[PDB]
Amino acid sequence: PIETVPVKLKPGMDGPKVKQWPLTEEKIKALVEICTEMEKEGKISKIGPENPYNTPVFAIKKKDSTKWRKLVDFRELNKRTQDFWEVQLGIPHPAGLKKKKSVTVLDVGDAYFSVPLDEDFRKYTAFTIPSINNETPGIRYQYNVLPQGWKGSPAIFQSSMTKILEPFKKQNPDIVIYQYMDDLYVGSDLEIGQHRTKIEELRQHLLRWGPPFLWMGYELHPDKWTVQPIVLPEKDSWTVNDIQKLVGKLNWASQIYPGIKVRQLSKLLRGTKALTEVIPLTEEAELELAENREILKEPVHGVYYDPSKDLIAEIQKQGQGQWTYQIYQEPFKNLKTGKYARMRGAHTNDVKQLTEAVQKITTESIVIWGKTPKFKLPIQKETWETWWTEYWQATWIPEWEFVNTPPLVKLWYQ
Amino acid sequence: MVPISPIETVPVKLKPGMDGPKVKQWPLTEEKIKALVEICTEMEKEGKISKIGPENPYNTPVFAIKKKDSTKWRKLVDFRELNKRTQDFWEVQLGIPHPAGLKKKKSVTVLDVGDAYFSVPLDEDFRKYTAFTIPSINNETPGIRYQYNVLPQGWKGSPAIFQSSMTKILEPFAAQNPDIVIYQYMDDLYVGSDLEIGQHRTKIEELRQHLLRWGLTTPDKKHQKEPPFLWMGYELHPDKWTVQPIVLPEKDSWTVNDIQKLVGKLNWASQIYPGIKVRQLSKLLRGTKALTEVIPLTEEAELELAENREILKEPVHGVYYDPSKDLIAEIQKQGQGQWTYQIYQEPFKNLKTGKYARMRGAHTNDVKQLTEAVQKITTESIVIWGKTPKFKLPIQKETWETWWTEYWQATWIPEWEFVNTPPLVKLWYQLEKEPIVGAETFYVDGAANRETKLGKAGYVTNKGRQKVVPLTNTTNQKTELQAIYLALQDSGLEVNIVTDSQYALGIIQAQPDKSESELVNQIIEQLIKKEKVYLAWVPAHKGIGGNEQVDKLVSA
Ligand SMILES: COc1cc2nc(NC3CCN(Cc4ccc(C(N)=O)cc4)CC3)nc(Oc3c(C)cc(C#N)cc3C)c2cc1OC
Ligand SMILES: [Mg+2]
Repeated sequence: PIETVPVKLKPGMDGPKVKQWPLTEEKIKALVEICTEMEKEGKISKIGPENPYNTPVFAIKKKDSTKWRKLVDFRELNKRTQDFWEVQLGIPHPAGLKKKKSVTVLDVGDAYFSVPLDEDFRKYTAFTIPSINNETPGIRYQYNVLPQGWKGSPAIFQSSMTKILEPFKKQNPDIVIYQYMDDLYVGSDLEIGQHRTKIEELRQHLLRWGPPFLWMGYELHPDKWTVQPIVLPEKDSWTVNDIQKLVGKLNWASQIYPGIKVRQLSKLLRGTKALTEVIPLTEEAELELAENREILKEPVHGVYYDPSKDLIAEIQKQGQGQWTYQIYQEPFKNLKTGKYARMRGAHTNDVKQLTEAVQKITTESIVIWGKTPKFKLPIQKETWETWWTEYWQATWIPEWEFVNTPPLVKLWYQ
Repeated sequence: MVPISPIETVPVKLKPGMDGPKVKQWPLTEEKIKALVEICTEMEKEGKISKIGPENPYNTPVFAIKKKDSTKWRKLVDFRELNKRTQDFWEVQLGIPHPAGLKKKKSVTVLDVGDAYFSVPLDEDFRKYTAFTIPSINNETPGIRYQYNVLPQGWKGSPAIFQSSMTKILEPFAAQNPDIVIYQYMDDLYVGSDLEIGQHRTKIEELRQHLLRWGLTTPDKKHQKEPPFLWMGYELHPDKWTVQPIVLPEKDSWTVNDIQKLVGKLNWASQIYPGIKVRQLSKLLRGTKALTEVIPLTEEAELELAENREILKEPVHGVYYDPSKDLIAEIQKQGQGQWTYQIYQEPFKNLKTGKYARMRGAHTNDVKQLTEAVQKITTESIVIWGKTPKFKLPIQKETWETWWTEYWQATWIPEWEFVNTPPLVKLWYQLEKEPIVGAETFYVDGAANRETKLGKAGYVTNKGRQKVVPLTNTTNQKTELQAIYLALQDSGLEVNIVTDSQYALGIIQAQPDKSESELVNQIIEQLIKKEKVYLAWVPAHKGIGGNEQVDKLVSA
């Protein structure tokens, strides 16, 4: 790789000027050691005060590895970078990836360090290694090559990546390969016995055609990914409270499904009765409950993925390590709903569980639609922004906002 | 002649599209002109400036001023216009180190680098923008034109380029002398080490040699001021640190500016003075812009000020950081949403102190505020020490366990232990998860006429108990809360409450223990008095009896 690709920013937009957030000593030390080698290898170079831009940086330990990984929060630079039509518009997202039996994710971000970056754009990738207590000036770098986490890196490298994948793609025409940022999603239907080796056939190819974290693979099984429709209870005796919660759940479901009726169930709540009193169901209410139960069996009408609109993900904390989530573009039109439980590594840490839920949901969103959703997090901004980097293990970073008013919808996905 | 390495030039540009300044030179008196000619003639031989031709179209006005006792004339190049058109720079001097994060140094030497400042060259492609003119005597000859060759005083990029140039020069010396520390601030260089005093200057002499490698004259700081160091408003003693002398002025007619500087001193003093409160004094500023308006002090603001004076009656000092010892932070609740904390390693020896005030909001509770205080101290500690301290909190482990396991939001506080220091943070009520057997069931509802602001609120229960109260000057949301309040007032220790108010649900499910709304505070007071409360929600106008019956009674 000798000649560069001309890259410009969006019209009327300057480079990012994002403040570096504080880092612990071990992360600073790890970044210093990492960037020292990257500077020796020519990937980054020191900059002077004439560069006013900055992008935050921190260090992570990806899943099941003990060595630090440099992670740059290019979120501001990505939205200011031009929309990329490298050699063509965009590769149509593989709708078959979500249906394969097993999908392995490989960190191929090191391959970007072999392609140089446009010398006029390098100043926009400036970042700062902070010092403890501001005792020394922060170590300032900029990128000379395609950096990991930047929107333009997979686009510029797409021309190259296609050639390394074609000797394997034409050999295995049944395996779907999708690329998103620094990740390579390789999906196959063959059983897991030699899927590991078939993934290894991807590996030493990159080693032959060219890494610290390539030796690992994130194994997924999207065909076994659970979706949750809305469920109504099945009881032999209903209290006043049970019927009241059912009517509330059905009333909220009526905003999503047509024909949901609560007339015959509301007539049972006739009078001023105690909440714990058992109410026998009439046959007109049992029929009404049965018709509502079958309406909720069919999927929602007029639900499509609009690639022009953002994806939104809401998360509710359900307690006991259980978390529910819904993905949509317009309200009451869910594209996917799910539920998690038993977050390994955090039985008494809500933030760590939420951080892993965010990463799992984003992973599912990349597989299904090829982009990340905007999260609505049930957490105060000050708590989330203080701790989320401590449990982050992915190479990408989605956008998020915070919910401060307790939603009533938590009860109806419980 | 010994060769000296050239200081690397920082390339400087103007803002995109903008051109250099073209400001007319003011008329000057004959004595001011004569004085400026002598000043610029000396600086020209020093190499700071150089004469230019008439082709340079840029200009910056020059001025001549004099001081009190020094009967001298001094220059002034008004670079205000050029600074507006100069590019932005990376200001490496944003944050200032906090003394609590510094480590004890036996020896400390201060060197003056003001003469080394003029050795930093200015970008040659940028010097044309720094042109200035000295008007001639009687305007009968062409004015003397000059341009800068070094970083000009007052130019936008001079502090950033000078500091970055020094850092680049000092970088190999510090890396190869790890037993010393070098701090740069303005025209001073502070070098500290734990070597004995004889060897300490050997490093200093080697530093003067390393700086002479670029031809930098660096002698000891003239008139070596004795400890403490008056640096950034602190007093850095050899063994401890503190704030420069705080003096709260004695006054009887406090104005907007007086209390603005008063909270400024108290905020700046709260780093080491424990227990500083500024809530009642700051809330008097809320909505005033004229700094000359006088406001009478509330009796709870004079008491808060008088409490601050007794805290400030004796100077308080802090210790320096020891990486071998643990880092501990302790918090205390002070009331009215005020929190104070101390950070230390050994007891009674604070590294620093601080405070936290609650955010603005209609409803809140102590557990959220304590959590926010923990996050502020955590982020502050990462800045100063690069690590999270161990917390000692006035909340029992069982109280926190009940809080976070049942709260609808995700929350977390790092490693902490309970410290029995009243007032303790507690949960004042806990709503039931399931309906209570044997408890009376209250169906509440309220309504208000948007036109006349008249409303009704009340309940009806499974035992036949009913109440409807006519209300004046109310809203639908207020009547919905009043109905819940009535059910709590008229029920036993255990009660089931059924409402259709999503607004009331959102408030109560947030679990506040204090509110700005008096009605919400009354409900909270009733919730504290109860043994079991189960709050259930139902959709309105859905044929739900009890709810529909009381909906008719309140609809007028
Ligand atoms: C690990 O990196 C660093 C550690 C530092 N530690 C320190 N620590 C000590 C803490 C104690 N204090 C009072 C005292 C101590 C004894 C004596 C004496 N000669 O008897 C005089 C004054 C002197 C300074 N000071 C650093 O930079 C300074 C800063 C930030 C400000 C000033 C001022 N004005 C002076 C210095 C030297 C450090 C810089 C570091 O990196 C760049
Ligand atoms: Mg009503």
